[PDB]
Amino acid sequence: PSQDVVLGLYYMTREKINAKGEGMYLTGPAEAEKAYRTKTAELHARVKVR
Amino acid sequence: LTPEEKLLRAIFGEKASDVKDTSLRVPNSVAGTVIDVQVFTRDGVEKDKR
Amino acid sequence: EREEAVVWDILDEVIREHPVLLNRAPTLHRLGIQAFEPVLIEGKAIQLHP
Amino acid sequence: KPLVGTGIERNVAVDSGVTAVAKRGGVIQSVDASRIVVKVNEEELIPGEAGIDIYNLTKYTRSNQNTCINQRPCVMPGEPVARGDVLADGPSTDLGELA
Amino acid sequence: SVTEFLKPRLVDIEQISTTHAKVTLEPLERGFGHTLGNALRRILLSSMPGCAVTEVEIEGVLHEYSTKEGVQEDILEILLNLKGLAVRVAEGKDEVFITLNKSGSGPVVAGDITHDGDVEIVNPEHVICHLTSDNAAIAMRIKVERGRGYVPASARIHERPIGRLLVDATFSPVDKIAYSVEAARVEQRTDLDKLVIDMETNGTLEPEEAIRRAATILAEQLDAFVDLRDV
Amino acid sequence: SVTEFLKPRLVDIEQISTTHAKVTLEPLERGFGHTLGNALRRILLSSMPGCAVTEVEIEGVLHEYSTKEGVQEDILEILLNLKGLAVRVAEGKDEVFITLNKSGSGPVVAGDITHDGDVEIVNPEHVICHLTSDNAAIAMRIKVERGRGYVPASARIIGRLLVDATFSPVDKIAYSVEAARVEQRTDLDKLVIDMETNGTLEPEEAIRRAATILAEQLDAFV
Amino acid sequence: VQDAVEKIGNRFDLVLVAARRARQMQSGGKDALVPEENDKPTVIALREIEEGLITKDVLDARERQEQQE
Amino acid sequence: SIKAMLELADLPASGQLTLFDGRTGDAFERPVTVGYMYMLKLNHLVDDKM
Repeated sequence: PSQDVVLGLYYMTREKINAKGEGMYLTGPAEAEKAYRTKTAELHARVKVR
Repeated sequence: LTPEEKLLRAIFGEKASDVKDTSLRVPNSVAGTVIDVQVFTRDGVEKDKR
Repeated sequence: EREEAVVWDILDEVIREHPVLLNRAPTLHRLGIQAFEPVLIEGKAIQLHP
Repeated sequence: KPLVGTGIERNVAVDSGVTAVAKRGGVIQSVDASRIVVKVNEEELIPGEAGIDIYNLTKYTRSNQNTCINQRPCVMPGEPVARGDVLADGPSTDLGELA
Repeated sequence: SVTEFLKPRLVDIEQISTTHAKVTLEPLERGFGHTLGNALRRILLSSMPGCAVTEVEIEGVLHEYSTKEGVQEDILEILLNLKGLAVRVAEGKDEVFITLNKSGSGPVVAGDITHDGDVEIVNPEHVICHLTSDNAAIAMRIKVERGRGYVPASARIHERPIGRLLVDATFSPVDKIAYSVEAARVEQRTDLDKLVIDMETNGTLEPEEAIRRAATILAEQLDAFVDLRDV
Repeated sequence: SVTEFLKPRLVDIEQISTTHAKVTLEPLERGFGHTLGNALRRILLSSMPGCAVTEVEIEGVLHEYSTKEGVQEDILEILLNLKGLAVRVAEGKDEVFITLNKSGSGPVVAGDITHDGDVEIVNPEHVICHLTSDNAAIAMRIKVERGRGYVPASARIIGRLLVDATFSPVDKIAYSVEAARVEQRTDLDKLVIDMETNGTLEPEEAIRRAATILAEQLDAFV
Repeated sequence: VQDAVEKIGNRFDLVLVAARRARQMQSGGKDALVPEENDKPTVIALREIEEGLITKDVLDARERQEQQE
Repeated sequence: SIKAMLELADLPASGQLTLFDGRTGDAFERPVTVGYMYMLKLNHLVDDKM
C-alpha cells in the first residue's frame, strides 16, 4: 500500500499522551471499536486490551 | 446473388437494389442540435429546393 | 444496436466470469499486462484497483 | 473571473482580439446579442462622417479545436464608452478579464 | 424511565425570510439530536419534491444557440435564467403551462408571467431577460412539472416539434441544511437536548411540511427493519 | 410519484452463530444505506436499554489498585472480567444485588453466582478470576443495574469499585454499503450489517428494537 | 488457483488440462462432476481439478474407455 | 496580508475550518484547509478518448 492507505494506517496506530480514555481496560478489539464509536476513547488512547 | 438468395427472391419477390445507401449519419455516442446547414453546388448543376 | 434491456442482461451473463486483459504503455515488465474480472459500470472510464 | 489573479488578465483579453473593443468613444446607441451601435463623440469625427460605429458579434462559431467562439455584450443602451473599452466579451472573458 | 424515551415535538418555526427558516425540535434525549439531525439533513437534501421548468417554447426560435432581435441575452442564457424560477403548483397538478408576453425596453422578470391561479411565483423580482429596443417583443410558453431530484434533458426517455426547448430540471427546493444540538431546559432534567434545523430553500416548500415529509420517508424506510424477515 | 420510494425487496439474514448475524437489504435509494446504517449503529451502541454490572464490593479490597493475595488476576482484570457478564434482570427491577462466594483453587466462573431468581446469567462459563491458594476465598457483592448504552467508569466519577457499564447487548455492529441495480438504475444501495450481541438478545431482535426506537421518535411528525 | 496448482504441480499443465475439460463440457456433451453454481466451463474445470476429480491421467483413461466402446 | 484579509472577512487566520462528514455527521478530527481555487477543464475529455 501507498499514500493515503499508509497515512491512514499511520494515523490510526500513533500514540498520544493523555488522550481521552487513557488507562482503560478493554476486553478485545471489538470493545475498542465500541469505545471509539461511542466517543469514550480516542484512536490514540493508551489502553490495555485482552 | 448466391443461389440461396435467388431462392429467397423467388419466394418473396422484392428486389430494389438500383442504388446503395451512402448517407451522412451522426457519429455514434454523439447527440446534439443542428445549428447550421450550408450547401455548395458546382457551377452548372441544378440547385435543389434547400 | 437498439440497446434493449435484455441485451444488458445478456452482457452481464457473458462477462460473468470472462477475464479481460488490461495494459498500460510503456510495458516495461510483464506486470504491465494483467487480467481482471470485469465489473460493468456506468461511465466511460476504466476503474483500476489502487 | 479568477478571484485570485495577477493583473495580466486584461492584457491577454484585449490583445488576443477575442473581445470587441471600442475604436472610438461615445455613447452606446443600441445593444443587442448580435450587434452594438455606438454614437461617436463630437470630438472624434472625421469631417463628413456618419458618426456611428457598428460591431457585429461572432455567435456560436466553431474553433480549430471544435470549441465554441461566442461574443456576449457587456454594455447597456445609453452607457458612455471611451476608446479601448470592452464592448463584448469573447470566449473565456469576463468584463474584459481573462476567465 | 430507562426503557421509555421522550418523543420530540415541533416547538418553534422561525421564518427569517421567504427563503430561510429555523425549525426547533424539543425534547431530545442524549445522542438522539445528532442521529435525527443527520438523518433529516440527508433526507431533506436528497429527496424533497418540487416543481421545475422543463420545456420552453419561444416564438421564432428554433434552438438555444441563437439570438433574438431586441434581446440582449442569448436563448441559452434565457433558459439558464428560467432554471432559477421558483414556482409553487397547487396540489393535484403535476403539470402546468404558463405564459410570458412582454414588449418594450426593460428587464423582463418573473412577475410578468401570466398564470391561471393554480401557480404561485415566489420570486417575482427574478430577471429572465432584457429587452433593449422599443420594438422588441418576447413571447414564451413555459412548462412546469412536479418531480423529485435532478432530471437532465438527456436522461428523459424519448415526437417533439422543432422549437420546443428542453431544460434541465432541479426539482429539489432545498438548497442548504444546517443543524445544531443545544441544551434544553425541561422541567428538572439536564440530559435533554434541542435540535435546531436551519433551512435555506427557494421558498416553494414550507419548513413544517419539509420536516414531516422527511420524517415520513424515514419511518417508511425503517418499517422494513421493524418487520425484519427473509423476503 | 414524488412520494413513492423504493422499499427493500431482498432481505437475507444469515446466522453465523446464535449471537452473530449478517443482514443484507437490497435495493435502497441512493444514500439511504448510510443514513439507515449510521442511525441504527448509534442507537444500538449508545441508546439501547439493557442490564449490566456497575458496582462491586470485594472483601479486603479498598482501592482498585490494591493487591489481593491468592488471586492470580489483579483487581483491574477482575473488574474487566465482570464487564463481560451477560445478565438478564426481570422487568420491573432496575437494581439487583448478586453475590459470588468461592473458596479453593481453580477458576472462579460466572456459574458460581447465587441470585434471587430475577437474574439470569447467559454465559455461566465466563471466568471471573483464578484462585491459586487453597487457603484463599473470594467474596464479591456485584450490583446489576438497568441503563442505556456504554457508560464507562470515568464518566460516573467507601470501598466500592466501579465497573464499566456495558448496558447495550450489542457487542459489535459494522455496516457496508455496496452498489445495487434494478433494471438499468445502477445507482442504488445495498446495506450489509454484520452484528454480534452478548447473548442476551438475538441480533435480529436488537435490530428490530433499534428501528422501533427510531420510528417512535418520529411519531409526532408522520 | 493455489489449490489447483498444488494438485497439478505446474501452472502450464493445469491450464492445458483445464482447457481440455472445459472443451469437453462446452463443445462435447460431457456433464460436470460438481455443482455448476452458474459458472462458466473454465471455472467448473478448475473446481473439478481442485477437488481431485480431473487429472491428465483420468482424462486419458476416459478417452481410452470411449475409444474402446 | 492574507491573514489580515481573512480577519476582515471574519474567517480563521489559519485558513482551516472544522468539517463534518456528511455520511455520518461526525466532525473530522483535524481542521481542514477549505478555500477557493481557480480550476480549469482541459481539452482531454473521456468522450473523445473512449
